[PDB]
Amino acid sequence: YTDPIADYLTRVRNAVAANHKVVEIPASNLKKEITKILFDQGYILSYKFEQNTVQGSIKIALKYDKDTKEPVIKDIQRISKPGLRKYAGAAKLPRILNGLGIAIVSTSKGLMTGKQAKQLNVGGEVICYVY
Amino acid sequence: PTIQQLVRTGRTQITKKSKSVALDSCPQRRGVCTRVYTTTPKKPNSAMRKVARVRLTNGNEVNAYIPGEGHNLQEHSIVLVRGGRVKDLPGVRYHIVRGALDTSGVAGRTQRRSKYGAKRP
RNA sequence: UCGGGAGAAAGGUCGCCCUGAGCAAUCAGGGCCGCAGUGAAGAGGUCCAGGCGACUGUUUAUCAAAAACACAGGGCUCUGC
RNA sequence: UAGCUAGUUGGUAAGGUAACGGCUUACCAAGGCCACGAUGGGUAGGGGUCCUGAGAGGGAGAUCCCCCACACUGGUACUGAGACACGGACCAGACUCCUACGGGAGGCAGCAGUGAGGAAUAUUGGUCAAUGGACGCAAGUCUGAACCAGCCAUGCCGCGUGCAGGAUGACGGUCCGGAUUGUAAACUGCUUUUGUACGAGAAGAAACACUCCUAUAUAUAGGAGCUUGACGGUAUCGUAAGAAUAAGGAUCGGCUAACUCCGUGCCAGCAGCCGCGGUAAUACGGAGGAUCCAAGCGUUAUCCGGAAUCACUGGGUUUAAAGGGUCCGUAGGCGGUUUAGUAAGUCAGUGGUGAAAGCCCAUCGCUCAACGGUGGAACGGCCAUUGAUACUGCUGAACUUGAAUUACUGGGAAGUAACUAGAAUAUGUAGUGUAGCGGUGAAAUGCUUAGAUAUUACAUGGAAUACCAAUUGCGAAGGCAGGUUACUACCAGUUUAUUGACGCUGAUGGACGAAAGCGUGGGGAGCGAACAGGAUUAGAUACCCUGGUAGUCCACGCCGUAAACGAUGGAUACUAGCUGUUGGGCGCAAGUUCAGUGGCUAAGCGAAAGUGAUAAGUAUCCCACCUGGGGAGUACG
RNA sequence: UACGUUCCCGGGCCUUGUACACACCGCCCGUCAAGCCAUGGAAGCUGGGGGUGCCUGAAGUCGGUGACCGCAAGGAGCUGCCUAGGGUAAAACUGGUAACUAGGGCUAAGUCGUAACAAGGUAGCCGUACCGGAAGGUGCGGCUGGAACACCUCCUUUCU
Repeated sequence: YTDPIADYLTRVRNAVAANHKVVEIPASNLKKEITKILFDQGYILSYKFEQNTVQGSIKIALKYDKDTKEPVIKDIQRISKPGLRKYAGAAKLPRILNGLGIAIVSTSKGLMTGKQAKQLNVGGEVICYVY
Repeated sequence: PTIQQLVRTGRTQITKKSKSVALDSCPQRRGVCTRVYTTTPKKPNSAMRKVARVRLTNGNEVNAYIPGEGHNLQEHSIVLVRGGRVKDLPGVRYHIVRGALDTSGVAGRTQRRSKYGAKRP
């Protein structure tokens, strides 16, 4: 591969576009952290860490409304790329969706959100953003 | 395209070639005329436009257009070229200031007096 | 024509004595003499452009050495022993 | 612009300079820089800053401040702490001047000025009264630094050219008596900001030096008056006639705010683009009215924005300009999972710095503003140090999913070399036989009574392989087709076994690369460029007909071009189906799963045509290419 | 007299191709002839800076000699290195100009032909070779970015 994070986001985006229910992505520490952040923020219904593989799987259940489905994930994209890494201290964090979207920022403490890191006054590297 | 390609060779910015080149980037230029004659437009206009071959002080031979009606413009006269081409005569890319050192102004003009060099009656 | 053109063109030292570095040679510093130091003799003048002949070569012994002849190369044609 | 450097690179000893050092010399070695751009050429003083822009950026380096270089053009040294010295010296060169002809004196890139050049930029002014500088104990002297004054609407800011009432008055443009300028005007009351006259009238001045008492110590401190203004009788205030002393420029078809008439009739002319004028012009000239700005208004010249029109923010490559002809691969760019260590990138804190001035914010003084004072922010940057370890980089270890190797089943017009077969065409020999054969839309040229065309048998030679045979298959592409053998290569599936990230892309570069073309030596049946006749046509250097050279073929080579096309670069991962077919596996059949090859179509993309799981769908990495048309794939190297 | 619509002319409908839209009585291409404009080549002519190799080399700092001045120092006088300037030789870069010559853009739309746009009247185009007043023609290979037509000779299977 070239970017497992980009693949992890692309699988979710394609499944949302195709109106699926579950995804069976491969697993890693960074993907597990991103899944935990997304479930805490409320963009996915549930996630299961499936064993019995040399690497392990992540089964994520996508969330839609009970009427007029309107998937809550409208645009999930990357900011840092393996061809251009973009870092920023705790003053240049993005303004994704005018404060209505989340921006995952890998900080020196751990993986946090753009709004959860500005309170701690730590910088880090912006990984991705979700509307 | 690729960030690596841009790092290797960036975007090429062009120079934006100028419009009036044979006047040495000055607002006005003095000159002496050698042949004052008349030419035709391209199409579909039909007229007899008055032009003059002017040799500027920097050694440049240009074709200037005489605005308005009424002038002397003999075979040797000190004129002041300012610039501004016309879309009718192919080659004429300059204008002559009316009211300059030796060129005449206009008589009977009352509306556009700032141009054509006309005093206030 | 990659071989040439080319010794292209255009320049510098050369005598005698001493000292030192040196492989004999030579070199580096000083000093002296004369108008002149490869001091006599022997040893390419050079460049630019055109015609002819690719080139070396041969020719009217005894008025013509050439743009003439020859030349390597190219072609046509004859020849089955 | 692909090589540059010869004291050049390093070292050993001296001479040295304030000081280390090839700075210089003597000796030894051949080093040093270069695609991350040496060298060479063009241009240019650098920065704080100014303009523009939402920002990222872009364009310049006036005036204020800091650094560097220079003083007619060049070189050298002295004095001096400090100079290789603007108003010092010496020498040489070019100008100007004096001369008794022997020889001498000069340098406004200092202020004010002259000539020339240019579209264009000013007084041969006043004072040291403040601040600074040099000398002096001081008084004091000098200061074209500096402070003032004159000229230029050059730019910024502020004010004025009056304020209230007053009818639809003359006069103009326009319509067929009305509307328009228009409370606009005449006229009636009021103010002098400004302008003129007169009377008062500043701050900028704090001090220095000399005589007086105090203390301590030869240092500091207080108080006194005759003191010290170029601006300058300048700013400012008061008094008295008088609306008196003061408004122009551009535009009016659309973009863009504002319309009517008269004159000219493609003329005169207008024009930033579209474009208007050939006799009813809202576009030309004039008149009226209207709009904008305003002591200014327009044009030109140079910049930024609009321009997402070089796009990191923030574009594309099927058909509009754009995928290299295709692979291999160097430098380079990117990196499957887990784990241990460091903390280089990244993040946070502290200290230093990031001059002053300038922009912004806040607050004070000039009657406001411009301007000036104070404060903060900013100066996105750099150095040292202390922490965090989530992500990237480095080191170590582990794993198999990626990748590669091995084993078994197979797969093909996949290559190179050598043999071989038939049909057909051409020619030759022999037999039979007589007047045609061939060709066209019709004819003719052509072969034929020297026996053609036709037929039979044999022989010779060259090229290509009917049926199979096709949206088949293989190859990186070009391309590969009668049959056989030898020497190779590659691919697919699957029970294996094995190594363990060994991967993707890839600028320079290498290899291959249709046909045509070029060189050398053979071969040459058919076809056939050029060419020769016949025919058509007004002409026919063509289409048509009859011949025909190179070529097409073979063995070594050379060039490296195509509509070299899927007009779609290579990888990996996801996202609906239906329907054939090729080679495998599992299947007693149904059918299922990989690897390739076609058609329909959903969502999604696209300007549309269309594409659509073999994407032109959603993402990430790398390479190439595009920036209006022509000139032009042209000129030069 | 009329068998009939295959041809000649005109008109209607459907589909198809188009580079036409004042609409094929359209559009458009090339050579030659006459002017204007800018840019290349060329026998030569004429300059401008900077570099290198030699010769000569003012002043000046620094050395040698110094038989002459001085009591010592030191100096006069010769002389060496360095270096501005001058002369010379061959090249490199670059500017102007030149008899003649090749091609490009416009002008009134002159002369000759009709090459492309419909199946453009011989389908077009690309690479290449030859030829011709010119557009162009032909040979070999490749593409559809071309129109009109556009399903088939064998019917069915045994281990050879």
